[PDB]
Amino acid sequence: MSVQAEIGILDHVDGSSEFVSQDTKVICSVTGPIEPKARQELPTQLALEIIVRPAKGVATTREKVLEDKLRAVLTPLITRHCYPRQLCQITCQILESGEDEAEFSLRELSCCINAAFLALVDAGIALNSMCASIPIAIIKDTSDIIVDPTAEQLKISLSVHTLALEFVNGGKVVKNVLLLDSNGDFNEDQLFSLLELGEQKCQELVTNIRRIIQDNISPRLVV
Amino acid sequence: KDIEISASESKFILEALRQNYRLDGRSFDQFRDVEITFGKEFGDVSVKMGNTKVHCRISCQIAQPYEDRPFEGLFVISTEISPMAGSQFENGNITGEDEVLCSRIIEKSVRRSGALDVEGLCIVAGSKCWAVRADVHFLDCDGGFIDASCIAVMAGLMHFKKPDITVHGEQIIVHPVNEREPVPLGILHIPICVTFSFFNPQDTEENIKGETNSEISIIDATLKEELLRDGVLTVTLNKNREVVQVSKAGGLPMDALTLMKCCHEAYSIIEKITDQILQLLKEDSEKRNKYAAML
Amino acid sequence: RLEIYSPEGLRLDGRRWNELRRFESSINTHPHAADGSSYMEQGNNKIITLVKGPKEPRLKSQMDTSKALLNVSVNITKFSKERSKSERRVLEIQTSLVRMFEKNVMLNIYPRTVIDIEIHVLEQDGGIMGSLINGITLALIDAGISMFDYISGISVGLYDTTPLLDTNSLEENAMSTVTLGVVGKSEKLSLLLVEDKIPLDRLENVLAIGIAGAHRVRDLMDEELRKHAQKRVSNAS
Amino acid sequence: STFIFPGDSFPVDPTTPVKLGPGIYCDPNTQEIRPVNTGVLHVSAKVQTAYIDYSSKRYIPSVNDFVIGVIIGTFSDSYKVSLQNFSSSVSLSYMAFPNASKKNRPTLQVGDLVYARVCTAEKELEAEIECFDSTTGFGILEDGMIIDVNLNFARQLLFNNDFPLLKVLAAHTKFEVAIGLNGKIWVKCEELSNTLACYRTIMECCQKNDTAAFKDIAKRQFKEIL
Amino acid sequence: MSLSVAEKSYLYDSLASTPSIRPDGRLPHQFRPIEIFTDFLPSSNGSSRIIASDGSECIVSIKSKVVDHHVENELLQVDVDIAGQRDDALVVETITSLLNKVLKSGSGVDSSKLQLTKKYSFKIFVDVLVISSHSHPISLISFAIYSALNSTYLPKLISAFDDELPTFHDYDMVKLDINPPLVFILAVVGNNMLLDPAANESEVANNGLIISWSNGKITSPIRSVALNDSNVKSFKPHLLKQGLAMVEKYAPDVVRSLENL
Amino acid sequence: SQIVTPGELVTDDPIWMRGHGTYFLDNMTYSSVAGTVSRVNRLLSVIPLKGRYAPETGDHVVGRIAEVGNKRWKVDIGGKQHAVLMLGSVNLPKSESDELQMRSFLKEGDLLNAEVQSLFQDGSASLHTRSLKYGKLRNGMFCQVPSSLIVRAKNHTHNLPGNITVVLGVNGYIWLRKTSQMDLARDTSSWQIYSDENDPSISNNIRQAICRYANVIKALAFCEIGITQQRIVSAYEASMVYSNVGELIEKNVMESIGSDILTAEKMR
Amino acid sequence: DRRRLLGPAAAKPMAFEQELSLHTGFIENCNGSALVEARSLGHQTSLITAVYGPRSIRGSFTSQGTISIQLKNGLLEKYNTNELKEVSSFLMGIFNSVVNLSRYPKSGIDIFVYLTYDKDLSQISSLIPHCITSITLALADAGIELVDMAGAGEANGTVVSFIKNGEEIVGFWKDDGDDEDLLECLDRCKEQYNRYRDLMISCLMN
Amino acid sequence: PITFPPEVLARISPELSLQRHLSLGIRPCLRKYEEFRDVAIENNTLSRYADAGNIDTKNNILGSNVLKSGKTIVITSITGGIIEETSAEDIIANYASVYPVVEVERGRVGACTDEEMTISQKLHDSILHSRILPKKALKVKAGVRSANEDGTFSVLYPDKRKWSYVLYAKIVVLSRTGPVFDLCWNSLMYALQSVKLPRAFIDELRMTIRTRGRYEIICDQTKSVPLMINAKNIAFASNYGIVELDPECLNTVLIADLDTEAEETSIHSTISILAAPSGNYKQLTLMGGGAKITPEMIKRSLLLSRVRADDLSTRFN
Ligand SMILES: [Cl-]
Ligand SMILES: [Cl-]
Ligand SMILES: [Mg+2]
Repeated sequence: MSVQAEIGILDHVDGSSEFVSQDTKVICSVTGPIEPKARQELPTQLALEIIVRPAKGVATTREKVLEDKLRAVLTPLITRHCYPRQLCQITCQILESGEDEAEFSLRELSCCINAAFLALVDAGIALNSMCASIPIAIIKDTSDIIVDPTAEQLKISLSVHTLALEFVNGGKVVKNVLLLDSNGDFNEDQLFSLLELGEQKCQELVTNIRRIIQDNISPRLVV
Repeated sequence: KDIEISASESKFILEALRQNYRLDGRSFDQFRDVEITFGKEFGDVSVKMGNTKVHCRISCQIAQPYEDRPFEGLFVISTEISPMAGSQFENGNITGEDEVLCSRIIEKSVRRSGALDVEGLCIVAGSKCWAVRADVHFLDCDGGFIDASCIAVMAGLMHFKKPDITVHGEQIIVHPVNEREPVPLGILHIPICVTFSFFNPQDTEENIKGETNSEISIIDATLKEELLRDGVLTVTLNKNREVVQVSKAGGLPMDALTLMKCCHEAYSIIEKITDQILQLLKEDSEKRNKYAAML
Repeated sequence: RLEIYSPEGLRLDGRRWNELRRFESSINTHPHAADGSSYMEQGNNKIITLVKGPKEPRLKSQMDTSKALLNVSVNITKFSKERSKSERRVLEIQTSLVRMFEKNVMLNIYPRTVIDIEIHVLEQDGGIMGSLINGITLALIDAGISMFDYISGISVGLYDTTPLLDTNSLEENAMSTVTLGVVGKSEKLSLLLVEDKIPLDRLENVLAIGIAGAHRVRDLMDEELRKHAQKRVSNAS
Repeated sequence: STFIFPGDSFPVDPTTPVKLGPGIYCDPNTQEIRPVNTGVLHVSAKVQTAYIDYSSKRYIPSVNDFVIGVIIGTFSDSYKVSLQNFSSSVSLSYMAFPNASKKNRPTLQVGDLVYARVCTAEKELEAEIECFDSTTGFGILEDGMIIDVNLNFARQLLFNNDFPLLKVLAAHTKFEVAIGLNGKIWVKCEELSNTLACYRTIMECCQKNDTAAFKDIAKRQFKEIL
Repeated sequence: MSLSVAEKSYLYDSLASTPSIRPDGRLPHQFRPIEIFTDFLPSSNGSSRIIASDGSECIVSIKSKVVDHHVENELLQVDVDIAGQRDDALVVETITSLLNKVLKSGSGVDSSKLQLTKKYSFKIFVDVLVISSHSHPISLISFAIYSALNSTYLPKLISAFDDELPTFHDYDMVKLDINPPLVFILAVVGNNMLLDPAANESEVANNGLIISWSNGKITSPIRSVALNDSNVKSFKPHLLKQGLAMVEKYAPDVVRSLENL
Repeated sequence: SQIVTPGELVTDDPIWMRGHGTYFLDNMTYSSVAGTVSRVNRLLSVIPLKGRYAPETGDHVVGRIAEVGNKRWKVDIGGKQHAVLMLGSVNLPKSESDELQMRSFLKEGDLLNAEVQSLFQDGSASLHTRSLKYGKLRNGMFCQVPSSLIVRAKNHTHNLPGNITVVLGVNGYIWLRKTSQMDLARDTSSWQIYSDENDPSISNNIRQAICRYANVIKALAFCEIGITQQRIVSAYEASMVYSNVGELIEKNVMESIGSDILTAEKMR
Repeated sequence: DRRRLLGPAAAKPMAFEQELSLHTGFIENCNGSALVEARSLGHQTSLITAVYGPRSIRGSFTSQGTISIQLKNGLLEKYNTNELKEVSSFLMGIFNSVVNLSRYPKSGIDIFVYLTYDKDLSQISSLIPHCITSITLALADAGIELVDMAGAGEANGTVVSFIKNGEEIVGFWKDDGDDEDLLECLDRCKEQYNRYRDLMISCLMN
Repeated sequence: PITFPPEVLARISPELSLQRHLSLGIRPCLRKYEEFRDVAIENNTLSRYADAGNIDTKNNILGSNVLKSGKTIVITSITGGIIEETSAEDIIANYASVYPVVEVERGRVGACTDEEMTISQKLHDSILHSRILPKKALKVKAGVRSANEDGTFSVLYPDKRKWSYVLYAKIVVLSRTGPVFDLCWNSLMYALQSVKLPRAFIDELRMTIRTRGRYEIICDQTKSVPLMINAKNIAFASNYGIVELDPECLNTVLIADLDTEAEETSIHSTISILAAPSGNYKQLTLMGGGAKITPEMIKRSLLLSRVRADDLSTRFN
């Protein structure tokens, strides 16, 4: 689809990014590697402190689950063994949810994944591969698989899915499925039609993410 | 986690203040330029002061008024800190020294002052009223969190518009924005916070018993200036020549008249800021009516 | 019947605008519970202040090699008001009192130690922040802890144009109030607290009356302190 | 010099002997040489040295790097030094000074600025710096002002002699500069008005990343000081 | 309270000796002197302040409130606040639960004495504050509560007993003549019982007893409390009968000592 | 002697040596505490009316072991800070094996007798027990009075009638014990000097006399009378009027004992 | 509470001899567990105990162990928080004189008693003896040294815990009840003690 | 080489303990690759409506379930609540949920762990998204209580303020050996089917002025209605793991129902499924931290989840 993003917007963190998919908007900060707390210390590899803040109100367990799912995507993306006994602060501040927060959170999760990835890119932390996340929904009576669904489409969605894939070799090889979070009523035949079209639009996003990363980092360096 | 300041840096910045120099090129009485950005939704406002960045989000839900104040709506402000503004902040410690003080200042400046007309939030006298909420997100810290929050909250409350509601006795029908247009909030006054940072170029003995007071005062300190200051004073005013609240909790003892001249100093600034906020709102409204003609 | 400020110039208790409340202080009130102690009776207020230290900290982690650690704990008892069953506001009082006496107590000359202050408010009736300040100043001096000067607390309300020195609970709920913490006999303010709206032009007059009343409180405290010392050295003679 | 993303196919062939620099990672499991940082991949000609130039602000201690630290603690045999806020501390031994002896300990106190070189930078150990030359300008940096700068701007200022920042600054004032590869640049002049004018110019030049704007920025900043 | 094992072993041998040698020459039934002050909180219906010989201090405030006794089951409520102890700390919760049982509207205290109309009665808020403590303060608190409830005065009723809300006289006031209980704590050191155990005595005691007392008789609650954790050991049943007889014999002396107003 | 309070000007003369309880700005020298002005040679100082025990070199102190560290003990002396007792400053009953099993001599909570050997920069004391009179305390009971009542004197371990010996710590920490044979040698084998066992022959008469001495020491402190060897024995002999030692705890009895000592010294 | 899902705040809650069965060693995370299910003609009670320890306390010079007993209202929240901590205090007093604490220095032992069923066909007095039965069983399964088999009985508000075949008392509890009942109460409580002690020993053997 | 006994290798390296077991063809929990733990259920045991006659007046639990799968014991109790409504198809907006509080009893005592919190939210979110509980099923059919004859009060229910029920769940977990969400969900599913909603009524003024000096909904102590959940949407939980076989200790295996420290710590490719018997799948969670999740593992996990859901609903009539 069409997404807009920025890189390096905050001054007091090692990496920052802003990601906007339709109406969802997340700003993300990354600080690492830094000295970890005693409770957080890991001898062999890097420890991650992942924080997600809601667009309204204080943090509830709803964001604690988004923090857990976000960790599931980011942890295999970071070359943690390069920074033994260190800490990384990935903080996500959701600005506009782009969805009815009462019922849905997949747009925020998919945007936090991309924003966290971009902020980790801006922070210069070792990454094994690339990553892109898309939200998908299957609409009620039409039974169509709408990639990057609007907030109005989600209201009449019978199932909602977040797909985040691990990309390698110029964003053309799918190294793994980092997270697939499916919720609602669906069958096996629907699921694989979803994963097929989802991988296609995911491959479109890394190609767009590669373009945005290059437009932001290339003027910073010398050729 | 602590911010280590080198001895060469502590001496240079303080010696530059004695030479009437500020690192960011400002003067001692110069408040930073306030940049206010409005989002697509009403109540989405982003304030910037040099490098300091804050964001506020106004929201409202229908709730029941307290039995003690049955003709009154509800209003609360949230200012939880996150490591995004800098690794110096612990994740959501709402009990730290600076976190508690700064929160009580914003509460006393906006909530306690009655800047929001809580009587207009009341829907029906016995039950049903509006419960407004102002959430502040500190994105980037370069000092002046108190002053930035006060501007962000007020700009949000004024920009915010609550949805129109029609009551059928006990039936409260909350109309969506597509059905009927929303109505704005009632603002009784616009309080603005100006924070003075004090620097003692001499000893503590010359401050308690000294004849000539030599303490340096600057307005709206940066992060480096804030970390080196010996005292702080947060004063809140509105264009009605009202001192909304003043907070000088401990620190470097200051001459009373010096603090009084700070209050009068700040009134010149809160006039510039109040008129600036109202102008950016008028410009934002004219932009939406220009797209209403194109639609 | 009563009035807030009658036309003849009399308040609810019968005081004039520049009249203090009945001020009575005591020193060495809990020798078997703290190094220094003070019992504050400013009007209806009743405050116990206990200073423990300077002493060795309990956890060697929480210890400063360069200066003493100052901790203030204010306990407002359940029977202080007309009982309520119901925090963030008491936290503000504590950190403010710490920030005040941080710059007054010579913590630099008591390194690797900890000074714990333990306050119990037995009865509350307006201007409790100023009375808390007075209780700490006396209790620290009773503990023999070095400090630069006295710090006196006072509250002043603004009725139309007339400042009302030393406000009680009803006067605080009726008009705006200013709370002052004045260093010794000077014009330096350790604490300035304007808790509600005051017109910018009428505020200087309020401050002037507050500083003057605080100086009277300082002399009243000093007077009681010298009396205790003179009674101590006369009994031992 | 081509742009490379993490997980992309590495162009260099295993038949060529290569020394790996920053940005390239060798898998302990698969033994494949793959990139982990996003930037420009530079490869030498003839023994080929390959690395990736990537943007970063958090310094990681590596050997043979010039760094500026601040003493934050005195221990039994070494100094606890901080090269960057929130980062892990660094050890500076008392014997790591010129003409060092067991009879004379260094006179540094907590808070002093020290210019040193990284000697041992083990990933699983505390990094260490030294104030003596490894092959035989280090020591205390008295007074002055320290400037925060991104690591790419600091590497370009120390190794690229075509970087105009040092030339346009000498053309305005006489100044003493110490360049650290950890993002800290120390400047000191005769007058405070000149040191502050150098701070403001280095701060603004670090933000633009455009080399062709250094001369115009310096001209307006020293004009504002006057 | 820290003691060397040479201190503890010397103390235990002296206390468990026949006859018991207490570190202050006290008799096994002798009480330490205390200072009592009453009527110093004008905002309350009754107040008391007690200072033990070891420096322990306790303040009690009695406050009232008219309530419908048909919906208010408990017409007497104790709130314990021990200085330097969490409000949810075990010792606070235990003492709060214990004291509420000691008073409890129909057990130790006389519920009918709080009645005003056929529909309304007084609810008594007993607020305890322990400024300093060196041992189990349940006995110190009980004595302070006892002195406060005796010096308590309540407003005089005007409206009729049969039932609007009650109406009280503006000036005159009636004294509260409820019979408040007393809680005694005892130390079991060897084969000896000790009334009013001191700090160091409790540090070496094998076990302890909490015994309540009201209207001249032994009443509940009765507990076997552990005054420490190092030297806690079982006790023979005769020691339990001995401690109860000790309270029944010497508590009347404690009452008339406290009742001297 | 002049009574001053915090903030008061003590002298405008700058040709003075600034002592304790003072601070100054230019010629003006102010007081930091509420105390008495002391002028000694050229050292103007203010002696505070209150404050914890401040250790001085040579003080005979009684302390409780607070913690066991690296190669030293931290002892509770009753002052602002803990005092240190270096392993080299004790008579062991040196080997590197003993540096690990330090709890075999002094463990946490142990009571001991020591001398202040020196003071650190911060003011805390360094202790030593390199003598026969200093060591772990046993065969008795502890009790403490404020340090201001213990007058610094040539000797601080006195043998009292009834075969009881008192150790009057300058810090106010008193130890009463059974007069040992070593205590009798004080007029003009012991391998276990850190034994936690008490002499198992302490009679009930000796135990009862410890109580009587404990109560009269408490009574003298209750009257704020300076504790001396001559006053402890005078109170002990006077207290014999009361048959039971328990009677000595009441307020009227304590105030009587102290008054009878002061009025007796007025005659003497 | 932010760490929970408490639903809407505007919502208000809804206002409207003894056969024994013992098991041990059925919980895998702890050092020793026990299950006590007691069915009487007027009340049925089931509760599970878990003993974690001895677990070494970081930098502890304590010469003996430190017992902790937390009585939880595992699902059935029938009893008030005040009384549960009072019973926990009472339970800790008993077992602090039964566990050979000298054998576990610098460490600590934490005991948990989860109530899982309680229906009466306050009541906390009759609940104490079954906690003592379960804690003794769970401590034995955890391999903790016990000076004796601690058991107890209840009779008219009086709760007495015995050791040494009823020769000595390790805990005494009395709420409400009648006067001069002591002699008859110790008799009825010792009967339940022997009954529970026999079943407890028979449980650990078979 | 050097080999260690099984008791230490589990502690030395849980990664090897799994790989050593899988090299022998077995699992650390001693079950086969596609074998589940056996479950045993007790329903409505803690309910106040358990005994049809003697209804427990003190108890407030509307439904319960005790579940034992392997060594783990899970106990769930459903409590109730009523809120006053202040407001105006198969789409998500018309469906409600319950609010769980999960307590995973371990050797520690203190605040809610991230495990306890995430499970509580995961339970709430999946009961909503599976459309198990419709909002209409919680509307209160309220009655009225009037004083009949003269004294006795009679309650009349229909065959105006409006209310709605609120359901709360407390789930305690004993003997936790591995991932426990699936046990909590399955235990909550059995409990929700036993839930009975009590009937509510009101008797036949705060704003009115009063002279000096001078309402709510009440539950029935006996009468109750069944909770009308859409039984077709009830699902059952199963978890799976994809392990790559180490050549020393390329090839992968699929593991069903993860348990023990060895499996939970070392398996970083997990599959969580909520499947409704006879119906469709209600939730699918793929996490590819470890081995590549190929469509063959997905298709097999979907196949095993169906037969697991069919087994769990049928086994307990
Ligand atoms: Cl208050
Ligand atoms: Cl001591
Ligand atoms: Mg828990």
